Amino acid sequence: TYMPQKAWFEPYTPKKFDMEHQRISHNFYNLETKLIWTAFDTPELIGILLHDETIKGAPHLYDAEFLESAVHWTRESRYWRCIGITKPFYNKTTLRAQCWHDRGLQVGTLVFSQAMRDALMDLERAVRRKELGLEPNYVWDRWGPVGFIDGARTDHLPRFAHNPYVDPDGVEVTEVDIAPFNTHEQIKERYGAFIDPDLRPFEGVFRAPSHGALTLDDVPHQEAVRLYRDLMEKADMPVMLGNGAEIPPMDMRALFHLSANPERMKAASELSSWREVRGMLAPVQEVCDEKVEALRLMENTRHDAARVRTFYEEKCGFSDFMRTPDKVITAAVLCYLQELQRICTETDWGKPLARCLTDLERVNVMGKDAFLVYRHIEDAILDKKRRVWATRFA
Amino acid sequence: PVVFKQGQGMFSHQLKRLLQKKSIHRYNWDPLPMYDPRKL
Amino acid sequence: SPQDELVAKLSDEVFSRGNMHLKNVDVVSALPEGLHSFPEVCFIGKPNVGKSSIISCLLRNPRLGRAGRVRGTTRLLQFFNVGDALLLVDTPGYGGWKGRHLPQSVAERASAFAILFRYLALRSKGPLKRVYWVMEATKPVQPRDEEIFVFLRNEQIPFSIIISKLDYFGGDGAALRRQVESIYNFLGTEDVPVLGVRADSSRPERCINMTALQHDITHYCTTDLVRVEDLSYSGLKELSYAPPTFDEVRAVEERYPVESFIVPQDDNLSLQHFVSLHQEAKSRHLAASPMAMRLSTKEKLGANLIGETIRTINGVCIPKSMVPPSVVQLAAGQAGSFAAFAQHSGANAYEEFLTGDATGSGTFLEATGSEPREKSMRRCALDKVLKRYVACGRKQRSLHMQAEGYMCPWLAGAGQQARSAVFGVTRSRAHAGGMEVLKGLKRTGFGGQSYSARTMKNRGRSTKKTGFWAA
Amino acid sequence: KNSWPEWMDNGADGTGYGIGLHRTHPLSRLRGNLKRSPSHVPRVLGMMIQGVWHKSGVKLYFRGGKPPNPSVHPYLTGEPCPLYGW
Amino acid sequence: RESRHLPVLPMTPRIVFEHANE
Amino acid sequence: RFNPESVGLTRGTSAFAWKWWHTQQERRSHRPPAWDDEFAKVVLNMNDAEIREYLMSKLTDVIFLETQRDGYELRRLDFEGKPLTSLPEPRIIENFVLEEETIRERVIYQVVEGVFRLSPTSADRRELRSVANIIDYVLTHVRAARP
Amino acid sequence: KGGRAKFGTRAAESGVWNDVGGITSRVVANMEQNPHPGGDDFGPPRGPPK
Amino acid sequence: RPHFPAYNEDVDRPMVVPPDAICFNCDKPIDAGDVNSYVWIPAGNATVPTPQGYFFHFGCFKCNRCKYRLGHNKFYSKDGKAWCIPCALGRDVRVPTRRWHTSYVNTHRTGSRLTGHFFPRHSHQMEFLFDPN
Ligand SMILES: Nc1nc2c(ncn2[C@@H]2O[C@H](COP(=O)(O)OP(=O)(O)OP(=O)(O)O)[C@@H](O)[C@H]2O)c(=O)[nH]1
Ligand SMILES: [Mg+2]
Ligand SMILES: [Mg+2]
Ligand SMILES: [Zn+2]
Ligand SMILES: [Zn+2]
Repeated sequence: TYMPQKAWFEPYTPKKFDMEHQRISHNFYNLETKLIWTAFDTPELIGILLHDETIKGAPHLYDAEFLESAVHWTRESRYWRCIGITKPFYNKTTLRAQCWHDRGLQVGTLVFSQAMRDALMDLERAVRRKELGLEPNYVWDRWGPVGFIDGARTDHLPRFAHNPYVDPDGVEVTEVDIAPFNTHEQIKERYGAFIDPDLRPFEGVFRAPSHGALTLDDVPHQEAVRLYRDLMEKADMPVMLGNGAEIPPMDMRALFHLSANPERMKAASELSSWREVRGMLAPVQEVCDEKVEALRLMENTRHDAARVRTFYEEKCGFSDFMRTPDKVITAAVLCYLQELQRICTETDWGKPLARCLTDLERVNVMGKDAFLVYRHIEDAILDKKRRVWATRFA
Repeated sequence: PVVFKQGQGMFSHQLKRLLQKKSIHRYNWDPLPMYDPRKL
Repeated sequence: SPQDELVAKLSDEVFSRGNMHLKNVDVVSALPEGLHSFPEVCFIGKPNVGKSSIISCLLRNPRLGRAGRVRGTTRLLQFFNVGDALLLVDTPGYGGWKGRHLPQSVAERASAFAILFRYLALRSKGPLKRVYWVMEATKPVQPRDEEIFVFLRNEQIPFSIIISKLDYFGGDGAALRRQVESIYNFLGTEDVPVLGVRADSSRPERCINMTALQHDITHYCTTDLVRVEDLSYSGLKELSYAPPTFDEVRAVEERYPVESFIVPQDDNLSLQHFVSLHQEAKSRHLAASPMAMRLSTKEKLGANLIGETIRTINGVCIPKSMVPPSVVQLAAGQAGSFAAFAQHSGANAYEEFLTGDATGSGTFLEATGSEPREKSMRRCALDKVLKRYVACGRKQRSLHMQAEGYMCPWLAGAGQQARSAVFGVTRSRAHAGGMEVLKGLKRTGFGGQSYSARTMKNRGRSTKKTGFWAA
Repeated sequence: KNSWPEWMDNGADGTGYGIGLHRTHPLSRLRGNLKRSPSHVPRVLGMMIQGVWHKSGVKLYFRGGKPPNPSVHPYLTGEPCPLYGW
Repeated sequence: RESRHLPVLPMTPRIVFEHANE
Repeated sequence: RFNPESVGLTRGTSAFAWKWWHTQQERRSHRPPAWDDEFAKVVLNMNDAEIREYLMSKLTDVIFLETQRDGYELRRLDFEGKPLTSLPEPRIIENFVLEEETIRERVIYQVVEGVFRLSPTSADRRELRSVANIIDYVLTHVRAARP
Repeated sequence: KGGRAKFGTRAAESGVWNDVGGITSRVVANMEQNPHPGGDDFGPPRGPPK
Repeated sequence: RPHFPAYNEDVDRPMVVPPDAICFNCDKPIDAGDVNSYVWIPAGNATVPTPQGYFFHFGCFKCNRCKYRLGHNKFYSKDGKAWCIPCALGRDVRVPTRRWHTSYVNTHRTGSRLTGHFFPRHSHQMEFLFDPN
């Protein structure tokens, strides 16, 4: 079997500083470097990073300035990744994307490598195909975290002259052709369509109610699901007797709000129709759905990386997070950052809720009913997973 | 690492005479790692 | 446990004193029997399963137990004396040796297997205390493993199983359970002891379940002891065994000839399929070769082409055409054997005389001329000096025999006295056998000559007293 | 370990850039691999006479001909880098 | 580590040797 | 016969080699802002050994409730009358490892935020897969909380 | 000994008799084929700090 | 000792470079006789495509799937493309220790010259000579 020998543990203690400049330099170095490396390698784990640093004693993480820096570094990290940069930092003082050679060909031209030149060759080939009108086959759109999305092949940059890239349409690119494209804005105005993601389809994803693969069978209150089915049958609409039925998330939100506290369930069961059952919950549900969704999107993403993967899959409809392309991944991460910014800014209660890390403090800052609903939902998820584990064991 | 053999070339002819030089000598005393004197 | 704690402290005390390489054995006569008669433990198995690696890890020296990726690193019995009280026997791998391009491969491999199986069959009663069948981690059962089990169940030798390459499972208890389940299905016994252990003499931390093996081999080496005083370190060092008798050593060499140990290059074809492919290909060659049709069926019997019978381990017969002449010269070259004695004293006096008479000029013909000038005496004198003192060419000498037994085999000078010299005892009449237990032979010996053959240096013709040409 | 940086042993570049005996100024803060101890004389003589064979298939410090004189090399002034030349 | 970026092989002496061979 | 010191390292090893083959700032107390001053006073005034016993008993009860809700009985059941044991076994609790992510996150959310009011980082959540590691983590935390 | 007595199987027409004139360095530069042989820290930082 | 003829006689069926000639991995035209940069593999067959032997570029005689050299200088035609035996049999991609993106092969059928069609081709061609008619 596998057995670890021993693991060390370090106590969480906030760093003390005698003067202000020391604290400024420390927070800059530590937090900025960690955030940039995260946004470069795996920008999804920014929430885990923020949670860990707040646990270690970083108070100013959930501020508007830090969140703006985070989204800016995420956008620039996507830009660098599309350029073909491997390491975000050339030195501890300056970034790698801000290195200009002097006394050479140009004094402000970014210092390019052969890998960056080949990536610009790919970009220019895609742009020339787009201009000719035929289907532009950008090679790195099928590139993901685990590797290529569909092709089990292996590719590596820079490509040599013995095994170069072949184009069935005959479009050719050359370093002599890319030579004028040397500055950041000049290459952005040309290859913007391939470096920038698309965040439009996600504008209403994080603000919409969702459940972690929860269905009517996994509802903890059999009486609640049966009374919901009886109301839907009293209404002139057909019902599905099978456990795997498609129920709307807005309706399942009210179902969980009912099943959380039994008083409201008994008060709503005597009503005539599910229409009235949702109407009587509408006033209290509006002031709690936003809060419970915010709490869920922060908790399920600040604890473990696998939970972040599952959350992103469930909310974006992705089949596999290792198979989905990196552009839409970056788009979803940026939209999640914008959602966190909205929660922190537009709502005054969001910043203390984000700073709170324990159940006691989250109950103190959150409505008791909303916390009960959220705990019931997450406990239903945990019960489903535990039943799956029991079926595995048996 | 670097091995020494006969040669029969000019490099070996030079080494046979250069390796006879007496290197600078200095009597270094035994260190005191356990009983640090200037610590007392 | 009372006995388990005592054997544990004993194994630690013996192994902590160091070890060395005692003697390599290639012929059945040159065995450690004598002043070096320790209780032995052997490790047999297919090539490249970790036999020498386990030995080197038990001996705590990577360079002592030679191990390598290429098969055929060990081609003879390597006796390792641990703490001057036990012997660990490293055996050659039974199977195809790939990548080893040593000359006389067939003869060297046949000699390697001959000494292996004849040693196991002979000294199974002692001092070979335990046999350990080393098998690979995930390698399935092969016909070579079948040949090993058939040999063991016919000789009735108890053996333990050691599953090496334990790192291949990577902590998969389920795969290990299915591996031992496949072993129990092939063996047919649930009670057979199996110990899984890997061996890395380079780094001690990589080893797992390795300290339990030295405790196990000490357990089987001390099971002959009866008293607790014998269980002590002094009692184990005093434990020694007697040499085999002529009757039992002759029987095992007759049933297991050197020519029978011919294995295929691969490890998938059994001996039956290997000998059938020889028969099929030889029959086609005879029916296709024109000069083969020029011979008669009686001449083919003389040329052992169309055709006592040599039986292998499995019991299948091998034709004489399958045995190459290099193996025949090997068996006749092995000192202290019947074949070497038959070559010296004449295998067939009537047949060899007529053969030599026909191949030469004649039995009574001298200084004949077939149907220049002869070599001068000054040349023959110079040629004799260059042969004797430069080329070191010498003449053969005679072989000696016991006179008291050669004159009359049924007297007391020959041995095999059925009488009981000791009077007043009741246990001597029950205790019998070719090999018995004698206490203290390592320090007392038989009396006079105690070492076996090929033990001392500069013996016989290789004396350093008078030089080479004097012999 | 060694006092001199590890790029003098194996340069940071894949080609082996920055291999050889580097002399430093007495008042400088950088440290080089030119040492005259009885233990360092073997490797110094090796670099001067035999050279250094790189796994890429080229001799970095001394291919052949006139051997370099590390006692008269200009003093070391920095370290290599992948972005710029030096 | 886990890095989401373009496939980039480090400049290895073996790679330099292969390029020189070509 | 048995001359390891005379023979070389290629022919034998000595007892010595055989034996040695096997052988060879300022601190400031910080309390987590999760719990209250009275709770910190109680948990730092009770004891150290008693706090370890408290950890052990509470974690035992929590994981036993969890495993009995799951259905894997950790109680010793005799085969004469099919009864249940009196109390959980501390040795079995210590030997009980938390390999399943679901059960481990459930028990840590139940006992760590319940009666300890602590919150581990990502690496600590990764490492806290054993009851021994949980005990070590909470012990380090209460030691840091101590004045 | 094969072929010649002093030279053995080493034929005069094949190769050089003694290929060690003076000293020879058995070491080969960058024999490990590491991606970054400049040291533990050199040039760009590798991985996030702490 | 070699047991194969030299200077294979093509009087029965001449093997000449066609005027139009494309590649198998590339389907692009090649040089006819001015440069031997192509690889000719003749077998005396009009079987499509590229009768009396197909053609390959030196650089492109490699496998088309894994883009690697050939093991024993033997390629596998797969729906118009040339694959390697490990690629055709379905085994995993094995990176060779030697040259990667080019294989050991001679130019202008020099490597495939010692085997193929020789003189005489058929049996009825010898009796044409030994008969007076
Ligand atoms: N991973 C692993 N490799 C092993 C283990 N044991 C042996 N090997 C490897 O297998 C090779 C064969 O080891 P040997 O000790 O020569 O096996 P052998 O049975 O003595 O070989 P022969 O003398 O030819 O019969 C060695 O070079 C080791 O590298 C093991 O326990 N685990
Ligand atoms: Mg061996
Ligand atoms: Mg030179
Ligand atoms: Zn081509
Ligand atoms: Zn292929």
